Amino acid sequence: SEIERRRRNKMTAYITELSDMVPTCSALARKPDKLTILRMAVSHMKSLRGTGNKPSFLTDQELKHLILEAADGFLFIVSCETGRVVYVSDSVTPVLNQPQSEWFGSTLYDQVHPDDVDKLREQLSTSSRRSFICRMRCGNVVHCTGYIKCLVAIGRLQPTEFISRHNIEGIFTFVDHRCVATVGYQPQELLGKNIVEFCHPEDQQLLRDSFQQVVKLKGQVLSVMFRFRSKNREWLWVRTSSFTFQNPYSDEIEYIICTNTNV
Amino acid sequence: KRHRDRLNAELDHLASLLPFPPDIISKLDKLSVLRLSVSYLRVKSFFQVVQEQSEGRLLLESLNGFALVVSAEGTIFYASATIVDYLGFHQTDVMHQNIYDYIHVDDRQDFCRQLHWAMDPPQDDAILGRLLRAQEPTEYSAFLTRCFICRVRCLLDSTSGFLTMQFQGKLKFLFGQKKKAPSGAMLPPRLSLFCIAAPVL
Repeated sequence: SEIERRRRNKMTAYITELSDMVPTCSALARKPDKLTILRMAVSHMKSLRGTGNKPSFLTDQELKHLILEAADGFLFIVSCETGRVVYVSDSVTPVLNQPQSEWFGSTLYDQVHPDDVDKLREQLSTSSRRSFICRMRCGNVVHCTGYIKCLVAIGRLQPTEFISRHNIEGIFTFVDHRCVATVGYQPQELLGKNIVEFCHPEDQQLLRDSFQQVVKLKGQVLSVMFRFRSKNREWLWVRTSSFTFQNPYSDEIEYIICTNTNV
Repeated sequence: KRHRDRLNAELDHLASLLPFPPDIISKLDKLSVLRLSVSYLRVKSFFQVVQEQSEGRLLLESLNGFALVVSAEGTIFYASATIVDYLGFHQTDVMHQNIYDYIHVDDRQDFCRQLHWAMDPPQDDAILGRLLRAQEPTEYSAFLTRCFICRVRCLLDSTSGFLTMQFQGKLKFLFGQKKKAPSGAMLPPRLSLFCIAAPVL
């Protein structure tokens, strides 16, 4: 015993991964043993972490990249007494289309109206995290979370879109559960039904034509806008984007995949 | 023998080069040293390939939630340090582990579904080629957004031992992972979930 092979194997599997990730180690003709793989891992790791000092998995800019890949927003900093527009991120411009210099020493009201801005007036006072939803913005959604230490908060974007898959006729074969919040139905109420059954009469030809065109696009995406009948019986404007693909497993004919967004 | 001593000395080397304070490093065993070493190289390889294709801390603190990156096979490629503030698991417990070990049994299947490009996991390389070639917000970006709720193992919860969290993010190609076929050729990168994980209150 010799009872714990699972830890002995795990080590070996990790050693193999080090061999793949160490640039010169994979390129060797002679398959290196465990010790020489580890030694090459040491050198490469020493090189990556650099000549000191304080240890961090990601550098600040790398962490930033990951957050902004996942989320879509910008950092903004203000005070209670004064405005005071202290600092704004360079990724403010892609989030809401308004340039960098407009925030530096400018009025806080300019991008938040109309017209209150009365909620924020007492949110500034200490009474301590203070998360809230705010009015931004129509030129030409910002759910901003932060904490006081003078506020430091991100300005970021619940589901407004859902995926579905369809056979060639337009029948729902898969429905993403985000459909509940977006159009009111459970997946089970859409499965088996044709999408055209939820399409407003005046949009039906357009929708049928779109599905004929997406087949001819052979994997390229087409968007169309139409009125979708939600569970509460209201007609909701929706933009669908769609493309086909040859599904392996069934060899089955072109498979339509759709994303459905309420504008 | 003396060879076992040589192996362990290199593991000590590796441990001392890990990007964590000595108080965390000293608590790790040899298996975690390796796991975290692999973890570190994989993350640096990703950022090297991203570098070729050409705060931060306050933004991390601002979020009500932690940053998370899960690979196509369910590996935790990255978790931010604030994961401990929500789940009680340290960054070092979680890195390069299997995500499904931290997801409630009945939610595992959904979570798996969220990682697939069409929410249709097998129980395919051609279409990902188009997705890859489209990059360098593409045509296909609207199909790759993800927002779902899932129960995550939580050491700070004294009842179910699970925290209900909303995972919000996008599927993106995880470059620089140097996966290879049996033939020896380099596999193309696969899609991973880049997300923020926030508690539902």
